[PDB]
Amino acid sequence: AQKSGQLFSGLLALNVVFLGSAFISSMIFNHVAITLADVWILLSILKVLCLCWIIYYLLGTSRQPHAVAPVWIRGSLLLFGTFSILLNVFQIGYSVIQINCKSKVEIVFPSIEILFVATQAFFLWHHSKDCIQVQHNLTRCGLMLTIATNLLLWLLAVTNDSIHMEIESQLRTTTCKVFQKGYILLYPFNTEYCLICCSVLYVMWKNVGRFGPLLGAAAVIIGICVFMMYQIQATGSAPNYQVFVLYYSYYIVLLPLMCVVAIIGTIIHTLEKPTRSLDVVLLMGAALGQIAMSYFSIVAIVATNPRDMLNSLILSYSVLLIFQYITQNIFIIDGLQWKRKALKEISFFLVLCNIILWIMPTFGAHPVFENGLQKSFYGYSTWFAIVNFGLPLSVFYRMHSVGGLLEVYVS
Amino acid sequence: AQKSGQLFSGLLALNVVFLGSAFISSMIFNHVAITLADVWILLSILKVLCLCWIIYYLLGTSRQPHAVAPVWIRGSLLLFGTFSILLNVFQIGYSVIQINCKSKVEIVFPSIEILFVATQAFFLWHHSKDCIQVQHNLTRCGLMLTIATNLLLWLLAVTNDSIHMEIESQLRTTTCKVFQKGYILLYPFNTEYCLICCSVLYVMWKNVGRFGPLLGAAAVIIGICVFMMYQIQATGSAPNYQVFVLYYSYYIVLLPLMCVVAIIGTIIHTLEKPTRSLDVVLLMGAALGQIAMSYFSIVAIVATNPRDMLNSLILSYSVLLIFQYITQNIFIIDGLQWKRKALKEISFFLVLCNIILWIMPTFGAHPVFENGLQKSFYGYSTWFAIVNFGLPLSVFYRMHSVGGLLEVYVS
Ligand SMILES: CC(C)CCC[C@@H](C)[C@H]1CC[C@H]2[C@@H]3CC=C4C[C@@H](OC(=O)CCC(=O)O)CC[C@]4(C)[C@H]3CC[C@]12C
Ligand SMILES: CC(C)CCC[C@@H](C)[C@H]1CC[C@H]2[C@@H]3CC=C4C[C@@H](OC(=O)CCC(=O)O)CC[C@]4(C)[C@H]3CC[C@]12C
Repeated sequence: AQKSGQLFSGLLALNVVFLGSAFISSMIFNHVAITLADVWILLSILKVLCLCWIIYYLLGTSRQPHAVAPVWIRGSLLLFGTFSILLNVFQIGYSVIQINCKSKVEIVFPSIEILFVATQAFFLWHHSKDCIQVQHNLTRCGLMLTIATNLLLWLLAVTNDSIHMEIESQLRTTTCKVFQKGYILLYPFNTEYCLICCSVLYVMWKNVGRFGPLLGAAAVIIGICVFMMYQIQATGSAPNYQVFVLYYSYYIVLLPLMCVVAIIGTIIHTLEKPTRSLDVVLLMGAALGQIAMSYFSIVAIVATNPRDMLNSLILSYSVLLIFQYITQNIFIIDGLQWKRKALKEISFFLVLCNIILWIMPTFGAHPVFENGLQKSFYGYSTWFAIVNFGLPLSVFYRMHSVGGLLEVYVS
Repeated sequence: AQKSGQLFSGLLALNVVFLGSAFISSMIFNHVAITLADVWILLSILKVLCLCWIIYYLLGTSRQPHAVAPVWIRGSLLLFGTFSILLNVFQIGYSVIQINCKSKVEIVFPSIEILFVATQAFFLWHHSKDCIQVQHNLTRCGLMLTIATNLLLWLLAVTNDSIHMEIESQLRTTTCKVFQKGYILLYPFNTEYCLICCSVLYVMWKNVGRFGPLLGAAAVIIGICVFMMYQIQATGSAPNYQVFVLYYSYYIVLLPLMCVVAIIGTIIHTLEKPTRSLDVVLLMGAALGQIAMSYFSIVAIVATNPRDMLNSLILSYSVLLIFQYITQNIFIIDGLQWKRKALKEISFFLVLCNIILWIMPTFGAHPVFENGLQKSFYGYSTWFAIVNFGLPLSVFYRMHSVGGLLEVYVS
């Protein structure tokens, strides 16, 4: 009874997803026929339909009798929502001030985007864990339309190389440099906001809808120092050669300690004798993006010449990142089902390390993008698609693993 | 206890899959660095490792005490195995006879391919439903290595445009034309053999490892006539203009009858009051390839000019194919949980229609490939990847739906 309408809402969602994916892919492949303005028209129609549905929800569905995690997904949702609203404000200011020889087309589509980020954030803040009871089949089609729009927006954010190559054409002055800097710096925030919204809307139509801290704090402070140094050097010019080595050597100092600590915690777990499935599949599927991008990096270094200074640091960094993802995944999946104090230090050290490793890969001009090594191997558009597919998924993995390791810490 | 080693075998499989996918994708993108011979070396090492494991299985694992669907997967497995052995024989004869100015490199890699298709078919014929009990963790790593090799072989078969554009370069004489004709005609057989093997190896490490017929026969005979007419015209020259219209008009006659019959069967189902989950996800995931390819076709026609003779037949054919997939899926998913005789006629008519619609899209020069409409819209390599991703999945859907509708027929 429920699963049948669930299937029908899924058919609506898959038809909208595959139609929009055909439009976006025709924008990638056959660029002369399908224009980005047509994709914006389709996504604007779809966004306005989601606006009418969530407005009808907030005004006339949430008032009849319905049925009678919660701290970090909501906070990251408001954070990434605020920064994506700011990103679209930066895009509007980039549209209106420098290039004044335009029509009124490229201002309306980010304005509906601003409105859509705003009221979806307000709607997902309050109405997340509330099992809808009055209008089942309308709510499932509405939520699946919203998920389809978020997936099409994420796909456009992944494969949209248009402004990112347009900005770097002029780079080959008073406020337009501020606007370009802010747009490039804030571009992963919308791409990860789409994934956060997809996760919480999926939850609310699937289930809903029927000593150690001292070293950890030292790691967080040194990570903040190298991150602010790389970001100050990065948004001032084409940054440097040595700051790459500094960032990657911070990675090669931190990540083997996390591998060794995760392996030790796994041995301690061997020395002692629905929600869990969604947590497992979220951890694995979020790990796959960074594992895939780093395997592309491994092949891209060993096919070219290794044994340069930082070029050996990217290789070792990628291999240690794979190994850290794997051992940390084994540690978390084993952890969800003199010893206890040691394991508490392990878990809180990994929590603080995951927080500083969460804040770092979401700020635009990342050093896995800003080398001429994977670029001019796969190419700009291909490596842009790989990086924007992988790095928001690594941010999602860091968030979800912060939650899992905080559950381990109070276990 | 079991799920942990299951996870570890999955880590081995995902590492091999992502490493080989990085090699194949570097062959697509950075063609100057990674050569197809290196992909053949990697797949040959991987194939030989699977050969040693399955030979050790057949000779020294299947003899200790183990634990104490079956008619069409096995038959299609032997059929596609025989035709892929024949395809690799055709590839060897294409390698050795026409282009004699070669080294001994391109003969060994199809020879290990022939041996690998042969003994995997022999191994999957007898040892499919036998729960292995003696060497658990070795068998899981072996089966996951074999699944990783089959997925990498399927990915190379999907994205391997190399010979298919090489053959059509000379087309711009005694036996090399026979060899090229047979290779192009038999190329989907290996690509669908890989998916059949992936499905049965996935089963044997997942669960194992711990009146109406008269019109249906008329449809089958007329489908055989239009298929043999298109194949005789197709492998004689660049075929015709009118045979496309004949094939697509057979589709536009047959598929609305299947939509109407599936909708009627759904209404009759509304008028009466593990394995199932794998069947559902196999039906949906096999449907997604044809639904995606036809949505690409819909966008490719409506972005260019419709309202030509057969160009309106491809559009209506694609929309009716989407609608037939959707209504037949609704019919099968409802069917798995004066009236009974009518529903029996519905099910057997759809069985015979699915058999003739199973034999048709697996024979090479397909009319969804052989128009200059989606080609020169997406391009040869892109549309080749789309067609070889979609059409073996449609063959898999037709097979799996023949099995499901035969279960419905005796229900
Ligand atoms: C990343 C983008 C570019 C592609 C992702 C596509 C998905 C967004 C679509 C395509 C297939 C769709 C699924 C197709 C089938 C179903 C099964 C359906 O489940 C049932 O069949 C319940 C009925 C029953 O169990 O009998 C639930 C919706 C769902 C997952 C759909 C949800 C949305 C999916 C995953
Ligand atoms: C088509 C190609 C290019 C990409 C396909 C990638 C897959 C071949 C890989 C990537 C993710 C891998 C999966 C990652 C995680 C797991 C979960 C694991 O299941 C468990 O976690 C059991 C333990 C538990 O339940 O607690 C089983 C292996 C599996 C499916 C792996 C099997 C192989 C997968 C699907």
